[PDB]
Amino acid sequence: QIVLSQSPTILSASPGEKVTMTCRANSSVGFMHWCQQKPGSSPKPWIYATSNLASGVPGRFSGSGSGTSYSLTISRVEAEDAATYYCQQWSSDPPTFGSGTKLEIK
Amino acid sequence: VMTQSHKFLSTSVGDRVNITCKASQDVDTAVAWYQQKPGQSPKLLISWASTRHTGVPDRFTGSGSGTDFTLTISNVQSEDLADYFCQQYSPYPYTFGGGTKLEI
Amino acid sequence: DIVMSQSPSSLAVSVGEKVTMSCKSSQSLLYSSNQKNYLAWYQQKPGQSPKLLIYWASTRESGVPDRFTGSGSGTDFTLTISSVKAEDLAVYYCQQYYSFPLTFGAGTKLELK
Amino acid sequence: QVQLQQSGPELVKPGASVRISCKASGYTFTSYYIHWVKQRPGQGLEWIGWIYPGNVKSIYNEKFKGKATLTADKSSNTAYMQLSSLTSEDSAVYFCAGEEHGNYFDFWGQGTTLTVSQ
Amino acid sequence: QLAQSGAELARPGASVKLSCKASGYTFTRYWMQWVKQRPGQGLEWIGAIYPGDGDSRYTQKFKGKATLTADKSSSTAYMQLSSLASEDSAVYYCARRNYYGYDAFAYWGQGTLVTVSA
Amino acid sequence: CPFGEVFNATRFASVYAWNRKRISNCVADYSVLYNSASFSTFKCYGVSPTKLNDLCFTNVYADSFVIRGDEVRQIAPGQTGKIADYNYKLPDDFTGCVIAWNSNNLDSKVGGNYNYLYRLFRKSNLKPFERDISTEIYQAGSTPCNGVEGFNCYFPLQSYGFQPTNGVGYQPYRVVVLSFELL
Amino acid sequence: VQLQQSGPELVNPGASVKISCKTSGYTFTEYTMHWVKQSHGKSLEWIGGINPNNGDTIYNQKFKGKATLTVDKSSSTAYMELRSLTSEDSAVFYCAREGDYYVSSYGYWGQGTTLTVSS
Ligand SMILES: *[C@@H]1O[C@H](CO)[C@@H](O[C@@H]2O[C@H](CO)[C@@H](O)[C@H](O)[C@H]2NC(C)=O)[C@H](O)[C@H]1NC(C)=O
Ligand SMILES: *[C@@H]1O[C@H](CO)[C@@H](O)[C@H](O)[C@H]1NC(C)=O
Repeated sequence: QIVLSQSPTILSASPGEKVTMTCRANSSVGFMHWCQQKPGSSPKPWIYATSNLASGVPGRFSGSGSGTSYSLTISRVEAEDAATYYCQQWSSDPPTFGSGTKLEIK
Repeated sequence: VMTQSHKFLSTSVGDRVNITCKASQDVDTAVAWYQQKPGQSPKLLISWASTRHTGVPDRFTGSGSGTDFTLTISNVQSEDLADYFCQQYSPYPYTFGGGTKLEI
Repeated sequence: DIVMSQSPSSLAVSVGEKVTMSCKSSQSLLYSSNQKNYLAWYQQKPGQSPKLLIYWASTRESGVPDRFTGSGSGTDFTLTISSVKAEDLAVYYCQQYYSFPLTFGAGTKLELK
Repeated sequence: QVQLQQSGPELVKPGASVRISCKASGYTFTSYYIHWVKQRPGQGLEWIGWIYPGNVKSIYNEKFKGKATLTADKSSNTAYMQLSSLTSEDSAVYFCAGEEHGNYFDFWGQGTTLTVSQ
Repeated sequence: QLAQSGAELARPGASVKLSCKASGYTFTRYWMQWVKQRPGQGLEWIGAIYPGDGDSRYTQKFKGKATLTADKSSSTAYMQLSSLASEDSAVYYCARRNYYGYDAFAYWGQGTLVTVSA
Repeated sequence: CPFGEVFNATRFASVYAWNRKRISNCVADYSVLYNSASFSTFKCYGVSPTKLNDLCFTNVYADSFVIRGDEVRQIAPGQTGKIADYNYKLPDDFTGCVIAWNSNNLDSKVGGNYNYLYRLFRKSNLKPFERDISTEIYQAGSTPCNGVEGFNCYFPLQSYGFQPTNGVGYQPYRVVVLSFELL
Repeated sequence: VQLQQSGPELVNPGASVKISCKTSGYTFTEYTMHWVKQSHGKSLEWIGGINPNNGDTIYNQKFKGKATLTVDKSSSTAYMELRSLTSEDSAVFYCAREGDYYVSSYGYWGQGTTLTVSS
């Protein structure tokens, strides 16, 4: 049993801002992958172990952390990041997704 | 197995030129790069595409990994005008890439 | 199945004559990688337990002195002994051992008088 | 290219069994895992289970043990999901997932959905 | 640290015993590796030997044709062509890897013109 | 300082296709080694294990794999076994340093990992440092077969099984060998 | 190496019989075994084989269900189990080894276990 938690479940972000969204987890876990799901379509692989960017992603996205809490920082928010960000977890237990963050522009 | 980009390659003196080898299957960073002056025998210049060899200037920077390897010769002098090679080291046979001749 | 047969069914040969033995396979038992045939020959008297004396393909085995020789490839194969001795009076089988139904037939020794 | 193309959207009566196809292509089918993901509408994703198609050995979630059974036919490069005893609450969208490196889904699949009809 | 070789002009039916004299290292533990080079069409790998033991390796287009041997006492390695033709008129090198096993061809010998038209 | 992509890498390869990375033109720190002590085995031959940043070599070749815990002793000069005679054999005059630590929270999954293959049967023993990636059929029996994988026709890469609910004898150890050379 | 069978058996029709192939002189788990059936002077068929390392069996299509091959590893003794004998299984049985290297599917044969059907 490993269960995650993404505490900022809805985030507002004006363009040209630095927004950091976090992933809190039960106990310990290793590296923490990420994923992005556009509303109404198949999701896309976004971030590898903590900080590699899946070879098809603009370089604004950068995440880091260690221990139990892992977080993702977008450098400059644009119009294209109107999607939900999920997370897997690389550990011995099977991959249980978190809740998510919805990132809306105001 | 390998393949190459340009069979012939034209540059001026100060220009920067990239030579690319695209491998068909996966080679986990084990290619190497040879130059061959038209008289003598080809010598080793870049191996494990990031790493350079001894006796080689810092001008030659090969880079890339995965299955796309690239050699960026920075400031091609009047000396470094010869063809260039590729390789693979993991599967048998160690089949070479084609030549790619550099010229003015 | 892979079926083989001896076209010489009877020898009828006395002491000291040139003999041949032949078997014809149904399909080719040439392993294309190592370029080896896979046949074998072995002798037995009508009383005792047989014993193998030919290796991978028409080769020899350390044992009885190899006066006999075999040869061939593909489908048609040979086994020849130059002179009949006292230890040559025995029935010889042609065995296929390439494809896994290992079937083999008989080729019978007889004597002339 | 590497792409896991799925079937069409399916609608069945409650109580029936559902077979989901997952045509893998482009990569070596007998080395990468195949996972399965459930997305209820308006909600987050949930894990179902995986089936390593070389040596078939399935693992299921604790809340998905009697409804979902997975088979992986090796020589066709297609995995399968036998969803059984279907009720109205299991009306959602189902993708595939492939992975090698531990839990990181390399190639997801386009959305095929499964719903009940009345 | 350097290889040394010979030269040859031969007949289209004959057989050639080339050479690669090795010097300066332990010939028992490294692999000797032979490549060929036609004028144009890039390089090509032929085969290799382990002069400590005699465990030769080959390529399927070049197995049976070149019968590589080695001799521990004289500190050299021999390749033996067979059924030469107009396509085999090329240049034949020998190369030792840098660190034995799985590495790069760091030491190359001078070319042996083998011209076997007629 | 190129000792930062060798140890803390994402996924090591198998034992049969043991990956190599070349290290050159930078004196390493050797600070995580023999001063962090989170590793299990530091059986380090030749050179002293405490004097590494003072000394300098010609070539620094590193390679890595993942083995079961009962096979961590096989990465050794000449100690025969199952992986040291078909997968990865050190030579008898190897100098360098052998590193090993536990990996169960990264490489194990509930239901087997099934992706850390190891080579079972080969026609002869291995040479020092010779690696083979081919998956050719061993054909232990009399007959040859055309890769059909039948009676006495094996797939030579047996697959490890890795679960977190095991002992210490069955747990993948991330083992990295350091090979150095003087001239 | 020398490879010994058991004595001659006289078996009632439709019975389970165990033929013992006791051997020594070599490590038993290294080479295979085989069993053939010489039907009173014409060695036409083969029953099957069994690898001592893995216990894997493979039988001819002529003898399916009526032939079973089971060999334990510790005693270095082979065993063949014939179930439901009929009037067609009146023959002698040899047990075989596989060469000195993996060169020939037969070699170092045994004596002849003469199994007739005693009605
Ligand atoms: C691999 O990553 C670990 C992560 O913990 C590194 O551990 C370092 O530990 C010391 C302990 O005092 C810390 O001061 C460092 O900040 C940690 N570094 C990092 C990257 O977090 C370990 O050194 C790394 N090893 C390498 C670089 O191979
Ligand atoms: C949190 O993880 C621990 C194991 O470290 C587990 O025992 C516990 O049940 C988990 N929490 C939940 C999901 O209740």
